[PDB]
Amino acid sequence: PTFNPPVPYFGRLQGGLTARRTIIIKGYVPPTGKSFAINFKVGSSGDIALHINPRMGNGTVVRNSLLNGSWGSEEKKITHNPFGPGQFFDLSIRCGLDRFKVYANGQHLFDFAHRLSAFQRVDTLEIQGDVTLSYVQI
Ligand SMILES: CC(=O)N[C@H]1[C@H](O[C@H]2[C@@H](O)[C@@H](CO)O[C@@H](O[C@H]3[C@H](O)[C@@H](O)[C@H](O)O[C@@H]3CO)[C@@H]2O)O[C@H](CO)[C@@H](O[C@@H]2O[C@H](CO)[C@H](O)[C@H](O)[C@H]2O)[C@@H]1O
Repeated sequence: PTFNPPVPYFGRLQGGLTARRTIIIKGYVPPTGKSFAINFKVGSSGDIALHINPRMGNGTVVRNSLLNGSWGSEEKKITHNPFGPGQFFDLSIRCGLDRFKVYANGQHLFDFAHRLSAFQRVDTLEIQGDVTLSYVQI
């Protein structure tokens, strides 16, 4: 469902991940949270075009890919951390031709260059771990 979906979340993106398709995720990080993940998955393989992994221990926003069975190299640079324990966040994820563009609370968070060139393979949005979702629009 769109409002208050429980975690873990499993959303079927109908007709694949489309260029210009925007995902909105509004949620809350618990005081006790250590980690949660948002994966843009291809179901057949289990490959992940984009794994976004906020980790509260170090306050990192980890981005990586799981392609051909292997983890790529991690991208971590941010200008802000919207995922502090006990915080609400509003994430807007846009799938561009060349990159994902992610904004948190209307402020740019990161861009992630496509590693899976064929982004249309992605038909699975997965959100899992220590996060409470108020709203997910796919
Ligand atoms: C053990 C574990 O946590 N496994 C998770 C897995 O996480 C890995 C992922 O976050 C990558 C991204 O780069 O980092 C891995 O940690 C690395 C450190 O970041 C790095 O500094 C160090 O040098 O090396 C570490 C090891 O590689 C981290 O382990 O993430 C995947 C994707 O979400 C998880 O798979 C999913 O698991 C859920 C249940 O939790 C479901 O079973 C799903 O089917 C599956 O996609 C995995 O559990």
